[PDB]
Amino acid sequence: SDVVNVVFVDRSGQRIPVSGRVGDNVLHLAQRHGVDLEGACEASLACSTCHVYVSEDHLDLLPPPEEREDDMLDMAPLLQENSRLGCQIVLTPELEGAEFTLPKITR
Ligand code: FES
Repeated sequence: SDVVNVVFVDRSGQRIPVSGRVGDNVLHLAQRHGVDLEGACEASLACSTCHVYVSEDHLDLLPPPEEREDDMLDMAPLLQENSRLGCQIVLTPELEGAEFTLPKITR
């Protein structure tokens, strides 16, 4: 299959299951499904508005962050060990069941 199921957890705590596809950008997918994850810099590693928390079980299956991602995340409110920039995440079968939680506050 090319299907990759994920769940967005919105800022109110509502879980929003989404049937994505391999190769989908997590930011763009969220926006297609009415999830208020905004990407101020249009996926150019120059903001942190796309900040999400990734389920711990899937965090180590993602590409290691670029130094610019670390720089942007360091500026983000409510940073966690499992924080990533959503625009840097592309769906693969390894992210089946991954949960992307929107932080309460954005920069
Ligand atoms: S949209 Fe700006 S870094 Fe992700």
